[PDB]
Amino acid sequence: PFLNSSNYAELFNNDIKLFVDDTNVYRVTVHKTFEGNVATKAINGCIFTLNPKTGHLFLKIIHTSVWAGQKRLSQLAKWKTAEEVSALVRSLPKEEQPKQIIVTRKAMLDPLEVHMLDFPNIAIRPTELRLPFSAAMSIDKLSDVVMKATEPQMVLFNIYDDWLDRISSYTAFSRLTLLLRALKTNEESAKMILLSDPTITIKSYHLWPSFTDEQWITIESQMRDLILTEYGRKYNVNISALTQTEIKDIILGQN
Repeated sequence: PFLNSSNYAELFNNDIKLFVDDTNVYRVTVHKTFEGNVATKAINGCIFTLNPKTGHLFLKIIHTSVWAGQKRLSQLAKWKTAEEVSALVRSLPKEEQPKQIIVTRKAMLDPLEVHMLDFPNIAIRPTELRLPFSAAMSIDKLSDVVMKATEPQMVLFNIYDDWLDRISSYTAFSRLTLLLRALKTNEESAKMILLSDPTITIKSYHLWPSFTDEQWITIESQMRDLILTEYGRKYNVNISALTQTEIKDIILGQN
């Protein structure tokens, strides 16, 4: 029932699973108005729906038009996430339907359970992992598609690029969570780590740069150092002789 750092590996078996994160559905920006005051303004959001085995990201874009005439958009965003995840599952053949949907927030559990009633065989699960999927709006390609959206739409990506030709899903999920954690911890530092060569480019159909296997090794230790140094400055701890399990803990969330 609960997904934790202790039953984590089952995300990479052959039962189809999807993560659902609703953190970026209702988004605002703060601007100065025509009269010179300051105000919030809703901007486009997204539902982040991820198959951790395949890397398939179903990015459902939430156009600002959905908030029109509506009240209390933080509560309604939860129901809209459920409705949209339900519609996606419903569009899919029984073949490709998930056995489990894992929600990143426990507040999403109930709304999603209600909308998935017509799907008796799909389990809705919470997680003890505090996974960094919110950072998805720090990936420039994702950020861009969402903001250039003029209507509701659903865009598909492989969040692992072509990595699974070379590494396993377990390794790919480790790399992604590491990258997303560093972006959430320190966006500008993480982005300078990633963008420090532009001899290493990002392919048109990709999210991440085309690092070699050797360049990925250095990148992941630089992301690691970023997260651990900002942890060692927060908790006054020697981040060496920190156990690998403890490090993995810090990356996934959990305790």
